[PDB]
Amino acid sequence: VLRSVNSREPSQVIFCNRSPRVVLPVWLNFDGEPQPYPTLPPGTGRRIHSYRGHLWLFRDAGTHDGLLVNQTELFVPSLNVDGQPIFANITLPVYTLKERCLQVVRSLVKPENYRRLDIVRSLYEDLEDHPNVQKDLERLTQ
Amino acid sequence: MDVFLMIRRHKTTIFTDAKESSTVFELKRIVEGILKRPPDEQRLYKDDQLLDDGKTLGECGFTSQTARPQAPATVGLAFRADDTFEALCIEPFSSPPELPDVMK
Amino acid sequence: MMYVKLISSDGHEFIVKREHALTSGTIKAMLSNEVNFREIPSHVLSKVCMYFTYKVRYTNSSTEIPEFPIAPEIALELLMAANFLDC
Ligand SMILES: CC(=O)C1(C(=O)N[C@H](C(=O)N2C[C@H](O)C[C@H]2C(=O)NCc2ccc(-c3scnc3C)cc2)C(C)(C)C)CC1
Repeated sequence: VLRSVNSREPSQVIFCNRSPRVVLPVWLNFDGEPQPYPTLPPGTGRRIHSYRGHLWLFRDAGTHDGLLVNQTELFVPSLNVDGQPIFANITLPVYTLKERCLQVVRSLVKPENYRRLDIVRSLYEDLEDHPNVQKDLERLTQ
Repeated sequence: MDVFLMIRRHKTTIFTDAKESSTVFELKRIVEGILKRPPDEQRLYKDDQLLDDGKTLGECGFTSQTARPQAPATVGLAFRADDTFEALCIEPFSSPPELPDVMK
Repeated sequence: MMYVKLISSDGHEFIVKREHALTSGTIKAMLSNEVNFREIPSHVLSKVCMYFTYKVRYTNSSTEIPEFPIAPEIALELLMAANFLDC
């Protein structure tokens, strides 16, 4: 269901990493498989060539945490008006306090030791259930 | 421009915000409405320095880029009982435990 | 403006706007004007109050968002509190 349309109509785009993370852009190809592209350092930008109807989303390249693009989940290049590119602003979301705590703990404890931490089993599961591009596509379909 | 604050006396802490252009006296009217003590029975401090009623919070060093939502600046509070003011006193927060072995 | 009092396990009393505290569904139920937390120390509950301010400020905003900061020392305890408060 979630896949780029093979439209063949060019669309120039600026990816702008207005986040503190290293950003990994992900193109959803014609069968819906997620295909990763070169990463952007924080505060940096790239003029790239994409196509109308093509699906993109964005992630932290190291932890796979999800980021937003123009205030939302998915980015689809539109028609270019007056020879001017489309701006794709990549930003941090307001993570819950729970999910932010989980990011920090994950970045301090090796996965083998999540089970030696003194917390309810319910949180051990939450830690091992780390962000993943496939899962989010299954969700976003529903 | 909004500045974000913790106003602190003894074991009391208030979270609120104010304009960079608002006055020390005006901040006391806020405290009055919350803790029920009028401005004349209040002293406010930046660290050890007593603040003048007519000065702005900007003049006194609370700016929109230092006094942030996720990391607000501290303003000290002291009350007067009868003739004389108490000395400024702010109870520290609790101390965290040692980092567990797995987090080292 | 309506405020509420959140009191930590060690006796510190934090006074925040009612609106900001209703971010937690747990706190909402404990009210429906003071609430005592027997398991949450002040070094954790002060950070919780700061997240309320941060959330209400940056939700629905086009100004770039800064990272909400958490020291390594207080992370495990803060996780446990966020889990209980559902925030
Ligand atoms: C004539 C084509 O090439 C068509 C097409 O859709 N081609 C796709 C294509 O060109 N794509 C898919 C996406 O729309 C993006 C575009 C592409 O791959 N562009 C090159 C490119 C290279 C690097 C970057 C990035 S991302 C971060 N930094 C850079 C330099 C961005 C784009 C591909 C099947 C070849 C992958 C059939 C129209």
